[PDB]
Amino acid sequence: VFNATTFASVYAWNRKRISNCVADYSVLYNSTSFSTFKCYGVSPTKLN
Amino acid sequence: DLCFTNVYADSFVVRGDEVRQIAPGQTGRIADYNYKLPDDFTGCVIAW
Ligand SMILES: *[C@@H]1O[C@H](CO)[C@@H](O)[C@H](O)[C@H]1NC(C)=O
Repeated sequence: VFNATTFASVYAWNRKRISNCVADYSVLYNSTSFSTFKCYGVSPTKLN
Repeated sequence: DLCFTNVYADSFVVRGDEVRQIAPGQTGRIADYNYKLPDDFTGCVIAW
């Protein structure tokens, strides 16, 4: 998702689907840096 | 027009992207493993 070589244009977005996984996101800390990250409906400290 | 009690000043250097993580209730490598702030935090945050 994050490391994909080619991204879509904004007028035709991908809309991928995900299931059957554990969602451990600390595996991103080393590789990527985000300038924006905001969550709605949930607090970012409960995501684990 | 106020008089402050128990004043402390903490100082460090981060990269530009991770400035947004110095706030109560955040997640990321800096908030998780380096520097954490209380939920009931009274004070001010300055960065340049
Ligand atoms: C963290 O990312 C850098 C970027 O290339 C890499 O050199 C380093 O090995 C990574 N950390 C670990 C523990 O692999």
